[PDB]
Amino acid sequence: QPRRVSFRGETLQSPGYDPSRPESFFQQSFQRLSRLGHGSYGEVFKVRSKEDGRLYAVKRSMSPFRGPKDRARKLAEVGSHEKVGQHPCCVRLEQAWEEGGILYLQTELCGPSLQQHCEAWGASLPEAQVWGYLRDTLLALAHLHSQGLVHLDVKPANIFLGPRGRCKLGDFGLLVELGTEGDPRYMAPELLQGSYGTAADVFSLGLTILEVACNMELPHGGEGWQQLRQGYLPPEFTAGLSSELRSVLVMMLEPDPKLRATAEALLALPVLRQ
Amino acid sequence: QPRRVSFRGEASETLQSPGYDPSRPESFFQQSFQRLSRLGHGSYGEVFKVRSKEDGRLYAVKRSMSPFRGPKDRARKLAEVGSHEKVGQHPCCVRLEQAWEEGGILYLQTELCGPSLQQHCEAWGASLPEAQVWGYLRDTLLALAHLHSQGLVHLDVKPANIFLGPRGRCKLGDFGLLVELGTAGAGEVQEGDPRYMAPELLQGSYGTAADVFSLGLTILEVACNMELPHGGEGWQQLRQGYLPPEFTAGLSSELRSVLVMMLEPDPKLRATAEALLALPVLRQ
Amino acid sequence: QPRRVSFRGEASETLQSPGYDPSRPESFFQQSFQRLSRLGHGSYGEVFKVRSKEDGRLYAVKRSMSPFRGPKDRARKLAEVGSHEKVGQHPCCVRLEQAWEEGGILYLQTELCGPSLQQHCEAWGASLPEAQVWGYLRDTLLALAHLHSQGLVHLDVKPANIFLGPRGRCKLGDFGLLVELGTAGAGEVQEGDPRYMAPELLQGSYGTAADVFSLGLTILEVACNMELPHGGEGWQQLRQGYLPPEFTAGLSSELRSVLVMMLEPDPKLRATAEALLALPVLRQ
Amino acid sequence: QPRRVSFRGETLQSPGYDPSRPESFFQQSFQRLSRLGHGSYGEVFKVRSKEDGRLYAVKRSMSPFRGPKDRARKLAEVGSHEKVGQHPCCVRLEQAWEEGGILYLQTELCGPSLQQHCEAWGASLPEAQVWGYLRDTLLALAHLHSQGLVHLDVKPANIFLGPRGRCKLGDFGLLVELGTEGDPRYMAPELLQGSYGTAADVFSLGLTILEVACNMELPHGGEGWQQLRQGYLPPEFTAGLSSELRSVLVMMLEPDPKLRATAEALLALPVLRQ
Amino acid sequence: QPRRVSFRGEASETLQSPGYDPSRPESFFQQSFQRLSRLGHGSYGEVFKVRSKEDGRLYAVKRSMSPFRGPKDRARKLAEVGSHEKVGQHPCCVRLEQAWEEGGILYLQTELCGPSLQQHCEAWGASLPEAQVWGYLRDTLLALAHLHSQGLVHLDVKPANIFLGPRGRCKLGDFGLLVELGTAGAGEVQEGDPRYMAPELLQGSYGTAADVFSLGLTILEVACNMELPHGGEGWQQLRQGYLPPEFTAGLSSELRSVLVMMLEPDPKLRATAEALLALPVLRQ
Amino acid sequence: QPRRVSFRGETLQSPGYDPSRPESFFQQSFQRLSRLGHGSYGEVFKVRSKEDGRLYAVKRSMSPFRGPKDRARKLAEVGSHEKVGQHPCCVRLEQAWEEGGILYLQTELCGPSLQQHCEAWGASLPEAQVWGYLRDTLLALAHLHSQGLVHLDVKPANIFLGPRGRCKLGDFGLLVELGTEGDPRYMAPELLQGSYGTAADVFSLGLTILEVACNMELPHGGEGWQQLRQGYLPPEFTAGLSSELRSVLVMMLEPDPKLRATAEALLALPVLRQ
Ligand SMILES: Cc1ncc(-c2cc3cc(-c4c(C)ccc(O)c4C)cnc3[nH]2)cn1
Ligand SMILES: Cc1ncc(-c2cc3cc(-c4c(C)ccc(O)c4C)cnc3[nH]2)cn1
Ligand SMILES: Cc1ncc(-c2cc3cc(-c4c(C)ccc(O)c4C)cnc3[nH]2)cn1
Ligand SMILES: Cc1ncc(-c2cc3cc(-c4c(C)ccc(O)c4C)cnc3[nH]2)cn1
Ligand SMILES: Cc1ncc(-c2cc3cc(-c4c(C)ccc(O)c4C)cnc3[nH]2)cn1
Ligand SMILES: Cc1ncc(-c2cc3cc(-c4c(C)ccc(O)c4C)cnc3[nH]2)cn1
Ligand SMILES: [Cl-]
Ligand SMILES: [Cl-]
Ligand SMILES: [Cl-]
Repeated sequence: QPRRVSFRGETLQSPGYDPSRPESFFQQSFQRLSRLGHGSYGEVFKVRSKEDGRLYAVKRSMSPFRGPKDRARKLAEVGSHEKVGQHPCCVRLEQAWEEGGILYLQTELCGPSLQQHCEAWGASLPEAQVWGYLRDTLLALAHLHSQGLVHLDVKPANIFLGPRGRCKLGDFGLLVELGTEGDPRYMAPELLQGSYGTAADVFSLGLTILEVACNMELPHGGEGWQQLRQGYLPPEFTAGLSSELRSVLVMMLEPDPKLRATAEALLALPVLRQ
Repeated sequence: QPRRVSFRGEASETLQSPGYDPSRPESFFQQSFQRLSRLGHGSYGEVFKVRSKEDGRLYAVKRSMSPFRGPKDRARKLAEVGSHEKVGQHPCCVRLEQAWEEGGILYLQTELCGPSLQQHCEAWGASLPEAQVWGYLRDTLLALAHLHSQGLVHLDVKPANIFLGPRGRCKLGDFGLLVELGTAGAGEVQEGDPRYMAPELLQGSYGTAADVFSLGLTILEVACNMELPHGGEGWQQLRQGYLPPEFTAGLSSELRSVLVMMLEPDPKLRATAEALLALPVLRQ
Repeated sequence: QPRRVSFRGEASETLQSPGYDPSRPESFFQQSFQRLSRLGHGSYGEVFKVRSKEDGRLYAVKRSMSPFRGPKDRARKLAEVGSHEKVGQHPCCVRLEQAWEEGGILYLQTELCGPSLQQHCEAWGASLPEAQVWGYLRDTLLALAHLHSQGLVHLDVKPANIFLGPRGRCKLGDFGLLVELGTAGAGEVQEGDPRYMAPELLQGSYGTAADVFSLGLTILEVACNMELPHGGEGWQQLRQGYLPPEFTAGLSSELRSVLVMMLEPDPKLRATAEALLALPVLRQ
Repeated sequence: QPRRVSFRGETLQSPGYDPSRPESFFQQSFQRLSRLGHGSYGEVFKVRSKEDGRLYAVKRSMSPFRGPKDRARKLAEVGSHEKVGQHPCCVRLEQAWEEGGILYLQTELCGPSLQQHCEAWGASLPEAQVWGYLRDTLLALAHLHSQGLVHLDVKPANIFLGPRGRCKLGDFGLLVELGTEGDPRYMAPELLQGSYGTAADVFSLGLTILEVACNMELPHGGEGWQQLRQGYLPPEFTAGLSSELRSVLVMMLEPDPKLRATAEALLALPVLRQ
Repeated sequence: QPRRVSFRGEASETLQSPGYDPSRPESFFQQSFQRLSRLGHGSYGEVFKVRSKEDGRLYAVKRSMSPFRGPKDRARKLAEVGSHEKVGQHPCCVRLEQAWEEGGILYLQTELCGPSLQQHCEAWGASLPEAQVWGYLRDTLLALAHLHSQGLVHLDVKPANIFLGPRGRCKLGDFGLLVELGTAGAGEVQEGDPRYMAPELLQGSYGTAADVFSLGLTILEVACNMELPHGGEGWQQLRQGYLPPEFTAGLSSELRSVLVMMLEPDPKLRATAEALLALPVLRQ
Repeated sequence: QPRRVSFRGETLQSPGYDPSRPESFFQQSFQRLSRLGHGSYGEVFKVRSKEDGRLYAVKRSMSPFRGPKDRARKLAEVGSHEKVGQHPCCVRLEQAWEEGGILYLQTELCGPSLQQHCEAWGASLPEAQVWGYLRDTLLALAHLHSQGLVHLDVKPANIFLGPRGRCKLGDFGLLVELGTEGDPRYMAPELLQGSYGTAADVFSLGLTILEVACNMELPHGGEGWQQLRQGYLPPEFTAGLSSELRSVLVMMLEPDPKLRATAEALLALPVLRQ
């Protein structure tokens, strides 16, 4: 039966929903409009709430909980998302629940990922658009880092467009509360030395941005991959970009964490206000 | 500098080849192979089609993206070699020539295989000759009978991890999740694929039978040209041994009939590779 | 028309006998056997004492009531053949001569056995010679040692599924629930008998030891001429290794003593057939 | 501890019952008078409620729940029984509960099964008695079928006499709600073709009745078994029966489901009113 | 009077020795051995250093405090003999010469071993030569490879149950909790030690890998001269594969590196003895 | 999350304790002052309640519940301790709870065990001290036996000094309610014959006392061990003891349970009042 899942400690009710009928709460409480993703995790659906008639995205897990490591891992993501709270540059969880060991996360409906969007574009992607996504994501970072949180998976796949283009940060499954693994492609190098902080996310975002700005897939290994983490920009990757944008990325990809700019620090720069 | 990675180890762990000079700054992989193409790229790193400068033969070499990111990462990467080795040579199992590390980077050199079943069957329509399927079925069953006889379970049987070999013979690959039954213990499989998972895994315990289901689904998927259910009702039905007519139709009663045996929800009633390979429709 | 059912299969699956003409409308079973008596009837169908017209020898043939009612039904029925075959020949295990199907009807032909222990001991009072028991004990232990050595577990050990053979030698039968450990995986046994079940089965996981308990109870039941508890307090006590005096009394300290070893609640401390058959009171 | 089991979504209380004492709720809340059955499932007891001093039958499961398939299967039977509701020709569940993974169903005390009763009789069983059992069971069927339910196990073992002989239908463990296996002896033939409906139960009842009317055990296989499912009455099985009764059974055993009479249709016939 | 206890049994169960006269009221143990010292005393009873009057050789004889206190007690005591026997002879496994009972008292005669690792390393400081450790590591790994090859799991691997042998060779002992995988079934280990327990045991199921973790911790403990966490945060960290710097430091990267492989939380990724003994640092 | 564990059938609250913080209830609700024991079971800590600022001892289990046999066995001890109730010669449980499958028992802080204390003494242990411990423990026994309870593990390890020396009986994990194993060293002989009662505990206490009085470790086997259970006092073990004390122990170590004195009977003797 449906149980609200929240770390702000719990039954659910809605129009369209009759506990005695066989169909699930999800099945009964929403119209399914499209499938926005699918893979290991399950499926993401475009849904209209029969409660309010508003659009949302719901994430359904594929199989029931396989055990505690599956359950714990799955439920961590809610705990995380909640700890983030409401921010206009961070994907918003309306509510979560389980029914038959299946986990559903109800969020604000976001548009495509930056990866999808920039892919659909050519390399003719306006540097304007980029700056917007940059500021927009730094704001998301600035918000998380100030709360003592590191996302650890900052990449175009995990960043979605809102209505009016404002880009928001999502997939908080790998988010950690400092004190209490991520994509090797966007991995910060301090991580290889067992050391991490908020800096990590800034590096990843540096690369998130370099990738979409250049419309060049980032190296999957070899010398290419090392160079970036020794703060070397390939001229192959720095053409068609404003001396302004390039200089910023240099400061985001500074190999020394202790020397790498902050989100707040970056959002202080003239090019990154308004 | 290049350390051989093997659990059948030897006091010959320094690596040598034609075209390789240690005093040159290039890596062994850069010096020792001609990269002819890239066959894959993802989280794991990259796979290249390469010519050996030593023996001039063609291979696949999987190179890991970053160095070892940590103890778990190192263990996970090395476990694949350990597994791949436990399998041994079988004509229906991807052969590993050798594995080595250099500055924390794991390289696996295997025989060069064609594309995965996923790719191959994607590339066919539902025009896929049911004949080819039986081939794939038999060829993978043989691989399993070989693994299962040796008390090994793969736990990642799927069209993605099944590659086409010399002529038509399809090879079972990606021994990342393979376990030796009795070593680990039948417990929760964390990093498994739920799309192909056997029902008994949801209750924690498993056996070889697990792989037979997974192959059931693997074959069903490619046989139908249908993507398998990613959750909800559809997904549970297959693990309660219901064949939703949308799939079962288009497939000879003969083929239809077998998959049933493979998809029996009860591991204890589910056919073995040994047993299935005894049926006439799957011999020679 | 008659298709042989075997998982040691062959390209000789069409069936032939003296007295069998394919062009006659009678079934192979009707044509090929003289039915001398009916030894059983229930849900499963029927068992007949029959003379082979081929070799004139006496057998038991179990014929299934209906055709295959569905995929589960077909699988369940065929799994018994598969199991019965995995057992092999042992003087203390019911021998299968052959299995076949015809219009969806499964027939199992075994050696002709006498009545089950249940029947035989029912028919005795508590006048049952304790001597006979040891025989049954030893004879069934041998059967288990044979199964367990081969990594097989029966999971349906009970006086109902134990039949008397040529002279006195009691045979273990009904391999319907038998599993190959490592194939299925130690998980919930759905269609088991709780009256003889080992405690460890309530916690999902099991081993060969399971059968030893079941035989513990099997022997206890017939040794006492007492029906075993069908639930409540009485039932839990046996699986917490308490011997309620109402049973333990009337049985030689020697016999009493052994059943204890067999009924140890902890599979990890419970005796093996191998080990028990080493004790002097159970040799030759 | 005792938990009410009901799909009409739950603690229990009674005289004789002290939560602090070791003995179970069942042990404490009833006197045990006889054992009415025993087998795979556990035991059925004749009980006097210490609450009301009224007679009931309680069904105790033998072992604790062996796992989810055991628990689910066991609990299905309650769900089923509830969905049936109160009918004078259907066995009545007072309440169900579990305590230490043991499942108890409390029903109205029924007399013996038709199988027991007709066995205890000879073949001298009045055709009168039969008609009563026939009408009585059709009523049970008529009630279930109108609610969209198929019993799937309609046989003399699963039909009990009430006080004043009125025969009631029981064992709803195999009952299914159309939309959302049975005895081969009483199995309808459409079932062999993957097709089922309410008709199934009518066929089974046709055979339930043929059996007790003839005091002949029904074929366990061979040609005997097939014939019936090709609508052939053996003259061995149709002697000593009224042309009336025989004709009815013909209509109940019509091999084509789409051609087989309904409970309502049958209860409309002159011989089957009063 | 003295009955030999063996599950490789024989029709020679009455016991005889030089210095033993049955008609004397003294026990066999009192008559047949010279007690030279007491090597242990606890709940179990007592262990003595003894000279055989038969063969004049030195042994350890463990004598049980009371007679058999009950069926569980008898079973528990006899299971150790049964296990100790299943192990067989291995130079790195404590050898049992014989076991016998007399008036309900179980005696186990083994080779005479030196002190346990616990004692030996207690008696050293952190001045313990890391060299000795590798020896102990390798020597115990060999013991496990021997057990694991034979489908046996010890489930009580710890410095207490590891004794020093002829010269330096450390021997694995106390086979009280040892189980034969497939006999019992992977289920809850009641009388286990949580201080050395592998994580997978908390989820009910296990394999040989269990012992490798336990040895991981065994070696970590003695390598550090640190007592292991008896609960709270500290205890869970080791079973989630975190090496709290307080331990990991002071140990060669080489040694540090290996323990990681042994302490991998995921049994399915955790190294085998076979595999570890292949690494150069652990050969000859 | 924290759940009160009691068989008097349950959330917990306290100062210092914030449900949202990561640290456990135990971690948050107490200061840890010393570790009083450690072994198989886990650890015993000297704690100051942040609630009341009073001293207690808490017993933490080492690993989460390993399964039902581990959980049941662990929880039995609470059930037991509760059934004992409040007595000045019996260790007092304030409360118990679990959090993350870890079990905590909160008791009155006791001083060292008799084993510890008498060990720390020589054999110069005043016979006075002994008598006090004897009476004090008989009172504990008298209380338990009158309630139909046998402790089954009566030894110097399981008996602690209170403030003002009054010795109290603890570790009720092996306590049984007559109707509804112990240390072989202090084992009563009837036990070897499958028979037990309240007498058992009296024998064990007879030996508990003999041991500390003599400052001699009790035989671990051989003839030594049998003799005591055939009511034979070794002169090695009866020197330096008052004819009074010796005679008492004879009556406590009477091999025949049916002939062995009671706690009440013993507490009736002149030497054992005040
Ligand atoms: C073409 C196209 N493709 C995909 C999308 C899309 C994916 C998506 C995922 C979430 C989400 C959910 C649902 C749960 C947790 C969580 O962190 C997130 C980010 C929300 N909105 C989304 N929109 C839109 N358009
Ligand atoms: C179009 C196309 N796409 C992909 C391929 C291809 C991928 C591939 C991977 C391995 C391999 C490696 C390299 C390491 C470990 C391991 O388990 C395996 C299976 C071997 N042969 C391969 N061929 C060919 N053609
Ligand atoms: C009074 C009396 N009652 C019953 C018998 C009897 C039943 C019986 C069943 C089989 C058999 C069959 C036929 C198939 C599969 C299978 O596992 C088995 C054990 C073999 N021999 C039998 N003898 C004899 N006498
Ligand atoms: C000689 C004799 N033998 C047996 C009986 C008898 C069996 C019986 C079973 C139920 C019952 C129960 C208890 C639970 C669920 C359920 O569907 C049912 C039908 C109710 N009343 C019964 N009476 C009477 N007389
Ligand atoms: C200082 C000191 N302390 C302890 C010893 C010591 C204890 C010991 C126990 C056994 C033994 C026995 C006797 C029975 C069963 C069994 O598994 C074992 C391992 C064998 N050898 C031993 N040596 C030596 N020196
Ligand atoms: C030197 C020294 N060492 C140890 C102690 C000491 C141990 C101890 C154990 C409990 C206790 C607990 C905590 C739980 C359940 C239970 O039955 C009991 C008896 C209470 N108080 C104690 N004090 C004092 N001084
Ligand atoms: Cl793959
Ligand atoms: Cl049977
Ligand atoms: Cl030990």
